[PDB]
Amino acid sequence: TGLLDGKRILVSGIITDSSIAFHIARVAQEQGAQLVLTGFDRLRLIQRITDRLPAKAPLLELDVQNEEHLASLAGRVTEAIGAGNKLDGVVHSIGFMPQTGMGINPFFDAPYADVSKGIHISAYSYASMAKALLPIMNPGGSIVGMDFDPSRAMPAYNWMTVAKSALESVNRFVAREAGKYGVRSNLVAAGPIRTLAMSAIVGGALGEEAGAQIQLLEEGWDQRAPIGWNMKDATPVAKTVCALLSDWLPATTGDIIYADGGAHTQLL
Amino acid sequence: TGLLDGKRILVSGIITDSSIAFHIARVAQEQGAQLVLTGFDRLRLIQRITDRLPAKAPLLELDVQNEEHLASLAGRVTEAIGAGNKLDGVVHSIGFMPQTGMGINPFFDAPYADVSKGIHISAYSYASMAKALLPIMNPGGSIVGMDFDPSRAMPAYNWMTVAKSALESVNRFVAREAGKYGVRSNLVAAGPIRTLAMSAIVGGALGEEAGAQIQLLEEGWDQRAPIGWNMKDATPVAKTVCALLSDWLPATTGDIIYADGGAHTQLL
Amino acid sequence: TGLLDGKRILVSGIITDSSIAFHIARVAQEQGAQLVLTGFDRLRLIQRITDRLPAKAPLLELDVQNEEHLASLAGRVTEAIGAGNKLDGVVHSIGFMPQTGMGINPFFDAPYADVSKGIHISAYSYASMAKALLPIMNPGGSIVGMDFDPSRAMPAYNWMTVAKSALESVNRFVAREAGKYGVRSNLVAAGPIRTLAMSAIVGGALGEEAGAQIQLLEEGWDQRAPIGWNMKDATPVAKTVCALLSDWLPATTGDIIYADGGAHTQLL
Amino acid sequence: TGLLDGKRILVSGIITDSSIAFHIARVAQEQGAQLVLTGFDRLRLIQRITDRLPAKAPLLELDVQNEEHLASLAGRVTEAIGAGNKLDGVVHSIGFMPQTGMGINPFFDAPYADVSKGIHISAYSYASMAKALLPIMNPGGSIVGMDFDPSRAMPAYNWMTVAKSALESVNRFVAREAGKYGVRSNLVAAGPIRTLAMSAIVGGALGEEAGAQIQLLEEGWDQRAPIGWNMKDATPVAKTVCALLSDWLPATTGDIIYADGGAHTQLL
Ligand SMILES: NC(=O)c1ccc[n+]([C@@H]2O[C@H](COP(=O)([O-])OP(=O)(O)OC[C@H]3O[C@@H](n4cnc5c(N)ncnc54)[C@H](O)[C@@H]3O)[C@@H](O)[C@H]2O)c1
Ligand SMILES: NC(=O)c1ccc[n+]([C@@H]2O[C@H](COP(=O)([O-])OP(=O)(O)OC[C@H]3O[C@@H](n4cnc5c(N)ncnc54)[C@H](O)[C@@H]3O)[C@@H](O)[C@H]2O)c1
Ligand SMILES: NC(=O)c1ccc[n+]([C@@H]2O[C@H](COP(=O)([O-])OP(=O)(O)OC[C@H]3O[C@@H](n4cnc5c(N)ncnc54)[C@H](O)[C@@H]3O)[C@@H](O)[C@H]2O)c1
Ligand SMILES: NC(=O)c1ccc[n+]([C@@H]2O[C@H](COP(=O)([O-])OP(=O)(O)OC[C@H]3O[C@@H](n4cnc5c(N)ncnc54)[C@H](O)[C@@H]3O)[C@@H](O)[C@H]2O)c1
Ligand SMILES: Cc1ccn([C@@H](C)c2nnc(Nc3ccn(Cc4c(F)cccc4Cl)n3)s2)n1
Ligand SMILES: Cc1ccn([C@@H](C)c2nnc(Nc3ccn(Cc4c(F)cccc4Cl)n3)s2)n1
Ligand SMILES: Cc1ccn([C@@H](C)c2nnc(Nc3ccn(Cc4c(F)cccc4Cl)n3)s2)n1
Ligand SMILES: Cc1ccn([C@@H](C)c2nnc(Nc3ccn(Cc4c(F)cccc4Cl)n3)s2)n1
Repeated sequence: TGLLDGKRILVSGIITDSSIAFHIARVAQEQGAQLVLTGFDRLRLIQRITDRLPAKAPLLELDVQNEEHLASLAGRVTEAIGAGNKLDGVVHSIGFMPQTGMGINPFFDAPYADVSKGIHISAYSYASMAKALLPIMNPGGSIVGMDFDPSRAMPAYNWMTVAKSALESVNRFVAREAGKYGVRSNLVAAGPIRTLAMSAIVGGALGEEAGAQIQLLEEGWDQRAPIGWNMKDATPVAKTVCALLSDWLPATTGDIIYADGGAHTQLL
Repeated sequence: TGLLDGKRILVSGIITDSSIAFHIARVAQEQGAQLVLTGFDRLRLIQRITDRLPAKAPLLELDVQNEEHLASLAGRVTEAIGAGNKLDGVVHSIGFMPQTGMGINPFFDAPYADVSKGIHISAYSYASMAKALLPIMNPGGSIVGMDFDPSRAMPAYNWMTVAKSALESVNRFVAREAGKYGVRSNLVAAGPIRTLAMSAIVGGALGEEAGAQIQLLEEGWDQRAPIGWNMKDATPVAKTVCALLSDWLPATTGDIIYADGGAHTQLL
Repeated sequence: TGLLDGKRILVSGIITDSSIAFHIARVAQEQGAQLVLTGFDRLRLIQRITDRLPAKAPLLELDVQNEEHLASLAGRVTEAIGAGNKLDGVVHSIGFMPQTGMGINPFFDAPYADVSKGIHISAYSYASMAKALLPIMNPGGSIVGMDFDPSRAMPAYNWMTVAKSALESVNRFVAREAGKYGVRSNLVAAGPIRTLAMSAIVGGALGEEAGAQIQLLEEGWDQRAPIGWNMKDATPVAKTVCALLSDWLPATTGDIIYADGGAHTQLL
Repeated sequence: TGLLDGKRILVSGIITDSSIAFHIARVAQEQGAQLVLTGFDRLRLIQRITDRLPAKAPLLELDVQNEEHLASLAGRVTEAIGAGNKLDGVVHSIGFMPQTGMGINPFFDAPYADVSKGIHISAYSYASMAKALLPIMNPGGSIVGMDFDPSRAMPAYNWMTVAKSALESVNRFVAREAGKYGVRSNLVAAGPIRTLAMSAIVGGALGEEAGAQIQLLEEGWDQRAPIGWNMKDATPVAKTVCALLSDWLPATTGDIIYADGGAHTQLL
């Protein structure tokens, strides 16, 4: 068996072994999937990381902001998996926001050029990935994106939060197009995970106050979550992502699935 | 393997072979679960129905409004699966609303004695079942209830919609308690299903106007659903319930999963 | 002038001079309305209290759970305001929940008889009041109920939280009926107010610990609220209720207006 | 008295006498406000229109995408109202989206430069206007933006819908900053209004299919609205906007008020 047995799935956004995408790709492999990986800048460095995965997988360059990479991508992808074969799953684990639009810089001081870049990479990218890949997706297929609940404003995240609100709106439209191909589109809203950017600020990068704000945020999460929340374990969210890649949520699309320990359902 | 291989799961609310509980129980067994069933009032009939299931399973009587059935329940359940064994999953598929509070009788004309019965059975029962069964559930366990999205008012459902609002709220509180035992609690919001009662009313059992109302509702669902909606196929919801009973949504609780074809995400 | 100049408005749920309803009635009178008050059980005491209001007003008995009181109510109101006169506004500020379903008693230990009583008074009452009063309301009118945001579970409120979810759902159905008369129906979701029950529990009543859970809830409100929150000042909510009774939210119905200082929009 | 008596309020986004901003400004003046208007391109043309307003009001140029205009804005505003005077209200009624991101062009075919332009004007501008204006606003003041409900995907609106999700997110962050000055920030989510562009598309300017999409949308709104919805009457949304500019929603911020006839609360 295996939840994802003989499914060909693309996974983007692995940069380190702490990346959420990394564990997705691992659990997918643990579970009988056959992957195709995308990388962004330091591929040789990335390639170095993905070797640590339980199975080998093709690594492709994908700068989401490059139109040519996008146009060429399905071709480049089909070559890697064999003609007369298509993808069954796609995972979008891509995000970025300049420190001017996130962290300690005041909310009003973020220049739209920085914000437009963050939105380009964090929201629009979900459609442009979906536009590129849907022609080579099999009916019954699934696209999963990574969300962080933006329904209420929170202190540090600022413009990333605004970007996530847009991504949520975008997923809904993508589900409309994806429907034509019999493909589902959903976001997983994860609670906070100790990935390097998160790890950097809890470590004290950018000051002690910002790290205590974040720890206050992390503390509140595990508190509110009736089954707790472990910033250090990215596996429960990866299992959730795989569930949406599987055939076990066949009637769910344009939706958001909350992998946060139930934090978002409790006030305190 | 089976998604629920060697999982011990209780399933309530089977009254006919069209009942959602029936397809839940069926898909569960297909996927390696070992079930215990509860039924209300017409036991002889229910047992007769459960024989059509892929495996034999114990049938226990449970009128949720009967306190004795509730107190005895954990005892009676343990007897059925062997001492030193506990439940891994529990499914609440129970709903009821008097015609005075649902269908064609005007909203203002439902007597609270009737409404109180509908809420007792459709919302409160969810807590009283979890109170009875949590002491005999294993950590890692899951409780799933059945929801019908009450976030907006709809024409016929009336007080059942109100009952569902209450159930959603109850699910959130149950999750707090279930968390102590390492148990998740969630609802599946299904789109409309052609169960006997639905087939009855679309057929004209409640008048010409009410049967046209349902078809109008169903057509709209399937239109809005980017992946369509088939009132006659209860399987995608039973798979969804099974996904939550599995170990693949480990970080989700107090929450609602929409198995509605994505209807709720589209305006039109 | 006056925002509510020469509008005839009924106001319920006055029991002390700390009652939100009391400030509603006060600000209403300040704003040129002519009121009719309903009171429950301690009529003589209420009358003693309503004398402290800036204007005289008829006081009518209304135990929402008494069918006789409801049927007689429309008659009794017109009698009090003169035949050929109709109500322009109605205010529902009524709630009740037994301590078995609220406070320190565990969630699972509330007997449905107690919960059913709480729902009867806090949710259903909203409907049975609209049913009584709509026939004698003028087009352009407003029915306002009092809400406490139940979208997430919180520690002490328990079954009152569940009751508020139900009331919300009820408001949506009531708007459908009220629409036929050209009448709006809405809830104000207020933040916590140091009303007598709140005053009792912050006082070491029910333990130091339950009061500390509550103070954490109260503190957090003022923290999260971008304009802060003053538990001792009920005036901002009475103003909000008056805004909905006015002709200045004419296209808003079946909705919830949050007078919480914006707390519900911020995570922390 | 007038709801907005002797309040100094800035109003942007007037381009025609059908513009929502126009009725806002009209009802604001009717209600005792002293306005300051902003215009964007066709200033000479706008002045001709604003002459049709019940009172004269200074017209200032403001291209939201021009930083210089933003920086100069507070100065230019203070000149118009007298030094030592500040604003009590600000209205953001600004939106724009290229036909590539809205209407008949497929969702996947919108170029990010066009999308980025739309979000710039429709979402970011709400922040950049507030940054410019908060220093010269009196405590107790109010900022209102115009929303169109993006919580569910709809056929034509596409990237404008995405922009509004972002704008909602932004409103929440702006209220945190606005709070320091004792100022509220809120959006009014309006149902569809027959402004020239809407009338245009209904006429067939974007094809037969798109004009039928809109009427189908408008028809559904008035059905669902328990109090109906008149696409041709913008006064109820302008009345709503004025209510938020008043001192009658003092405990509401970072929030959204729905002036939609209650459509969003009904399923059908
Ligand atoms: N980190 C968290 O606490 C957490 C929580 C909620 C949601 N998320 C979301 O999950 C995703 C992954 O999170 P993470 O913490 O693992 O982040 P990460 O830092 O590990 O990965 C972010 C990824 O974005 C990719 N990326 C940036 N620009 C790109 C571009 N131009 N083209 C292609 N790829 C590009 C990088 O390759 C990187 O792998 C993000 O989108 C994030 O918004 C993360
Ligand atoms: N079909 C739909 O449109 C739909 C959609 C969403 C959710 N649901 C929900 O699914 C669940 C079952 O729906 P269904 O379509 O299978 O209906 P069904 O009639 O087949 O099952 C309803 C069950 O409730 C049980 N019940 C009634 N009173 C009881 C009592 N006092 N004690 C124990 N059980 C009692 C009945 O025995 C019956 O098995 C309900 O919770 C319903 O609210 C149905
Ligand atoms: N006080 C708060 O912190 C708060 C916050 C949010 C919402 N609310 C809601 O506002 C309303 C009033 O709040 P409050 O704090 O002023 O409470 P309160 O105790 O001062 O008033 C509640 C009222 O309900 C009335 N009541 C109880 N049972 C009744 C029945 N059988 N028939 C008629 N009236 C009955 C009482 O006479 C009393 O006037 C309640 O519905 C409550 O749920 C209160
Ligand atoms: N009309 C509707 O059906 C509808 C519904 C809900 C909300 N809204 C919102 O109401 C607001 C105005 O709507 P409308 O229907 O009056 O539109 P409109 O075309 O009449 O006004 C839009 C205004 O935005 C201004 N504008 C555009 N780009 C600008 C820029 N770069 N800098 C400065 N100003 C700029 C224009 O000058 C124009 O006056 C928009 O924000 C829209 O999102 C419209
Ligand atoms: C949400 C979500 C959670 C983690 N991420 C990844 C994919 C990112 N994308 N852009 C990023 N840039 C920035 C800018 C500033 N910081 C560090 C930072 C912060 F200031 C505030 C909160 C959290 C974090 Cl970590 N990071 S970090 N995204
Ligand atoms: C939700 C959900 C959807 C179907 N159900 C099952 C469990 C029910 N339980 N009580 C019910 N009472 C009533 C009262 C009247 N009717 C028939 C009826 C109706 F008038 C309107 C819509 C559907 C149905 Cl069938 N049914 S229907 N629950
Ligand atoms: C919401 C809302 C906010 C205040 N109320 C009024 C109308 C009420 N009606 N019945 C009530 N019962 C009970 C039962 C126990 N307590 C006191 C109590 C508590 F233990 C925990 C939290 C708050 C409060 Cl006060 N109160 S409190 N309702
Ligand atoms: C929401 C909301 C409602 C009307 N608007 C104004 C302020 C706008 N700003 N940019 C706009 N671009 C576009 C792009 C295409 N169309 C015409 C058009 C359409 F294809 C679909 C629906 C309505 C309209 Cl009119 N208009 S329309 N915004």
